[PDB]
Amino acid sequence: MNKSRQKELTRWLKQQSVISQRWLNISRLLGFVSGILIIAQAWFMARILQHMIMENIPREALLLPFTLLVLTFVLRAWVVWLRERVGYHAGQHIRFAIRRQVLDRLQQAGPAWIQGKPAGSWATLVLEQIDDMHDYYARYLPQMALAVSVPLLIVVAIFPSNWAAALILLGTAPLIPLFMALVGMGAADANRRNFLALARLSGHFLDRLRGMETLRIFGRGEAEIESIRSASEDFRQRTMEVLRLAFLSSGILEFFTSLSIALVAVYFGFSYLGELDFGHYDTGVTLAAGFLALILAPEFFQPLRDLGTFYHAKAQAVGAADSLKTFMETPLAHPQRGEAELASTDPVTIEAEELFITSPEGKTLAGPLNFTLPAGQRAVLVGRSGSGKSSLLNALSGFLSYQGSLRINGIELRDLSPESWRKHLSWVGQNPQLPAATLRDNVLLARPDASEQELQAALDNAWVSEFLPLLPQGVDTPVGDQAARLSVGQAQRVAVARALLNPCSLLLLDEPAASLDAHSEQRVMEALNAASLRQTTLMVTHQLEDLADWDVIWVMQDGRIIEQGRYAELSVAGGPFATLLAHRQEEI
Amino acid sequence: MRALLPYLALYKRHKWMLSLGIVLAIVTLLASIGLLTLSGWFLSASAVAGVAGLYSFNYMLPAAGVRGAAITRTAGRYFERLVSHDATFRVLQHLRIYTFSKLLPLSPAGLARYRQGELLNRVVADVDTLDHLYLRVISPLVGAFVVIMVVTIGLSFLDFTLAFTLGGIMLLTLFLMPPLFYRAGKSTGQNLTHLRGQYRQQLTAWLQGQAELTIFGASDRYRTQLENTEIQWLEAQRRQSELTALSQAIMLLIGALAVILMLWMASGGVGGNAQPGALIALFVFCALAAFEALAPVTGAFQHLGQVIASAVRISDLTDQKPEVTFPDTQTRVADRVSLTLRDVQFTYPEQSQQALKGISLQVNAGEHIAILGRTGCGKSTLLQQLTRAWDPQQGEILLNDSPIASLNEAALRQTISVVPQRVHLFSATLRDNLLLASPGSSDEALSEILRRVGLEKLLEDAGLNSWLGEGGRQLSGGELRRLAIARALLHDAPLVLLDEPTEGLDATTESQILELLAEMMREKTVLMVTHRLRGLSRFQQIIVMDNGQIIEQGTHAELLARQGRYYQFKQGL
Ligand SMILES: Nc1ncnc2c1ncn2[C@@H]1O[C@H](COP(=O)(O)OP(=O)(O)NP(=O)(O)O)[C@@H](O)[C@H]1O
Ligand SMILES: Nc1ncnc2c1ncn2[C@@H]1O[C@H](COP(=O)(O)OP(=O)(O)NP(=O)(O)O)[C@@H](O)[C@H]1O
Ligand SMILES: [Mg+2]
Ligand SMILES: [Mg+2]
Repeated sequence: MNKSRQKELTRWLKQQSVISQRWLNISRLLGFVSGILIIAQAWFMARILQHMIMENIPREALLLPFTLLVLTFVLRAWVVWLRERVGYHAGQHIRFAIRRQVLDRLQQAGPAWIQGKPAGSWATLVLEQIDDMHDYYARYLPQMALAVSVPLLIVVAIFPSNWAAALILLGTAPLIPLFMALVGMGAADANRRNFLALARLSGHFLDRLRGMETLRIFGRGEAEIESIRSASEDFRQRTMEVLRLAFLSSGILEFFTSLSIALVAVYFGFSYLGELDFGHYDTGVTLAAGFLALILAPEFFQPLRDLGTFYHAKAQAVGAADSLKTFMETPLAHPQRGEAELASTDPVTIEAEELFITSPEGKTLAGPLNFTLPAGQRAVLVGRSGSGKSSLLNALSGFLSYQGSLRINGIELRDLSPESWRKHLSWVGQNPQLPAATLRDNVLLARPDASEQELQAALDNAWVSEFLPLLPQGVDTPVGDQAARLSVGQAQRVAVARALLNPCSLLLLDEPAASLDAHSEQRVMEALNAASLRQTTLMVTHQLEDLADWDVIWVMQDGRIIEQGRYAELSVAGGPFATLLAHRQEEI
Repeated sequence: MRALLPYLALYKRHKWMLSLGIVLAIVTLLASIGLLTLSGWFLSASAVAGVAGLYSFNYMLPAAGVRGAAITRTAGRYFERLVSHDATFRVLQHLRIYTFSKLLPLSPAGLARYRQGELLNRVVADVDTLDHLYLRVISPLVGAFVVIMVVTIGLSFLDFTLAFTLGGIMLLTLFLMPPLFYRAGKSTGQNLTHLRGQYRQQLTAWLQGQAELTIFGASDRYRTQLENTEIQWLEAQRRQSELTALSQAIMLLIGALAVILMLWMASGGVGGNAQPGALIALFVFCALAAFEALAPVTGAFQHLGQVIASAVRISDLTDQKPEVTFPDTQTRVADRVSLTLRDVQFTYPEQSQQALKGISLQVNAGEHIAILGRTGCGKSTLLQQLTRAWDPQQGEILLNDSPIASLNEAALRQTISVVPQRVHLFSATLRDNLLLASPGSSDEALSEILRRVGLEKLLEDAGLNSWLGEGGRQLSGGELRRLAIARALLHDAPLVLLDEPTEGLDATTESQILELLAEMMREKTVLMVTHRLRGLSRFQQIIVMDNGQIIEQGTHAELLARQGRYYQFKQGL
């Protein structure tokens, strides 16, 4: 169902075509010229053949019609080559423009919205589904213009010569869709009966191929071969009932293609003998008129035959449009961008009043947040999972929009220009990524032109140089799941080295040295505890011990900072921090 | 084209069905040529005869010919698509049983170097591409070659110099144009696959690391690099469409040259006589109609390049040697299993860092051990050694004081029952999602286990016939976890390996699942791997792992009594 939706998707497809309307017009125009040259080359053969067969004109006297016939063939090949290129350039132009709009939306939304879906899900929308629209604009749209302009030209061209030959071709014009509809009625019932099972059998091979580990640990590998064998005979038997009615509908066009050529031959052949005396205009029927109709009889149905082979390109573009439309119409409130610039590189002062951290979809992630972190002072956020600690850090990063007030040195964060604000910002978060190609390009992500001495001092400080020999190519070894996998603690020291390379104003540590082994946790917290004293710092940790030195502790519960104070004061005084500190730890 | 041989032996089966589909492609395509050739000659013969000579001219035979040739190209085309597609689905069964059979012996280890998310999607696509070799390459190419020969032989009766100058032109462009275009598009097709997966690799890095790039001022720099790959990628797509344009324009120019030559050469004379008359149109309309045979040949170079790429890609995946090999000793499954490890060391095939570093532990019969470690400590790599997914490089593993490498795969799978960290819910019914654990269990045996592990809502309103999977009912993480434990209960193996069984669960169901562990498999050697601390007092000999080696080992009381990582874990120091 949802026809009102499928009509809106096709409505969306034609909106994107305005990007290259110029090339859709040329293809539309070149398909009219392509049908003029089909008639011209059928007219020159019809006139040449009449002279040789009936008038016995020698070929040497027919040089002028031959020359125009060769030219019409050369021109007809040029238009075919030109239409393929114009059609591709049209379709590629939508894909380039749309992919830029998709990535602009993803960059504008930022990591807050990207992290909702897997990166594989985003790759499908950008690569697979944007490419699925190409054949709609490259092949289907030009062909539908060709499927109407060409067959109407043959009918118009044959009609002056003979109105019965043109009526044979035009007679099939309303009969083909009428019979396809009748077959589509029968094919609909068979399609609906086999739809549930075929879609169920479609993913059978991939589901036995995924979870092939489970078939191994249970010794069911051989018993699943008979399962794949049985699901392949069931799929075939169901999909041939669909095809028995689909190739019948596809053969309606091929039935009238031959019935037209058979009738053109029989009518003209009997007209020349005197059996029939009705079709012509009582001027007599010539051999050229029969050749013109016979050469153009298969060309009448060729545009409609190609449209059948390009019709799949419309269904796969509507599905692509379906998902690409929802992506581009989501409300998606995003953080506000200003143009103010921070005055100095000195540590900043953070202060909030009735702050409300808002998700891209508008949901509040942290309730009214009231706090004040003086310049150069390090704070720590503690709380149970889901409290909203990372949401506060993300808002300071500019990744989330806030309703209340959040001032950096008295300047609102929304006023601050993101490009200049992130220059005063550094961070080490949970599940940190290494986007760059190599281990060197990751540490130097903040400043790629830093010299060897600057780079060596950064690796040594973060204790990256101690595990470098274990890697094959030293600093230059590519890092990733596909190349030289790093341990969780080794990749965390690369994130620490990257964050400490540049002097910052505010450093945001989100669960650093969590899920690290003992040695890396000591080394990560060695470098980060030293770096939290050079600027204002905000750390999020589930480890409540050894917080005595930190200037202030904030305890968050359900998006609310409920208890603020030093470690010494909060420990003795009963409260939410005392409960957290005495609470049993569920997992490592 | 040497890579197609392993998969062309799968086409050997159902050849009489593949050959019938090609035969119907000749008959359909000769009727198309015959209908236009006879019609062109019938028009010329009737016009030359004229009204004077109506009775002399035999017009019922050609009129019966055009009627017969019209029926046998619509019926012929219908059965050509039916037999061709039926024979294609028969082979697809062979291509998927073959692919699955070669991927089982190397399922955990042969596929580990890749991203299983987008590798198995590629394996399914490559099997489909290999399945369309006959439809897209063999049938259009073999079908056109036989049609050209029949036309050339048929026209040779009328004139030898005209039959071989039309058949020769058609046979030249069948035999040297596809090789020339495949050769020209070989580099672009490879550049196009390299640049597509490079763009995907660069886009995933740019999207996953968007928080790192945005704050360290690299997001614009890394998007220009991403958009430069797209420009190269689109340039390769344009060069691939220039060959599609050039191949269609050359087929049109060759088919034009055949028409021109027939008009010029057959005008001089067809056979012995000059002024051939009607026979001029028989050759012109044969050249005009016989290039429908070569129309599917035009794109066959593009399809053949894809199938060869898929054949190489599948072959490189299924032809690697299995990591582990099982002796066919045919031993009996032991009633009680005691597990022993000594200096087990393991490094992954390409990594230069050890995943397990001298792990040696002992698990006695009927003993419940719990391996306790952080993320990435190598505890899932330890259980994969017990299921023999890999082989330790410098250690020994013993089941009941006998090496684990001396057990036949059928005995190994019956000795060890493992609940994986990632539970797989197969597309089949709830009954078939449990019968893999124990095929012979009755429908009442499956019903009580579901009621014994707390899955009683699954038996509602459909029973065991509920379809769970891609199109069916999905199971929640806690409801999926009890199914993994339900499978282990049905297997009834002496040794049970649970990888993070209570992982991502609320404390209400975590406690009862862990309670379910202790009461059910109480007489079984249980080795649980987990990063949580709940219910560890029940287990004896808690083992703490860190960075691939054991750092602390003892029961719940002793580990707390002496200050250590477990005491730090509990305290949260
Ligand atoms: N972008 C988002 N869209 C929707 N919900 C979100 C988003 N970010 C966070 N949440 C949810 O909002 C609540 C608070 O999230 P968050 O503030 O990130 O937790 P946290 O304190 O970092 N949790 P944890 O680190 O595991 O202890 C949870 O329900 C989150 O899953
Ligand atoms: N296929 C692989 N190739 C190379 N290294 C791998 C592979 N699989 C895992 N590793 C690495 O092996 C180490 C141990 O991983 P693993 O045994 O999965 O730990 P774990 O304790 O099971 N982790 P977790 O699942 O998060 O609880 C880590 O460095 C992994 O990244
Ligand atoms: Mg968090
Ligand atoms: Mg694991």
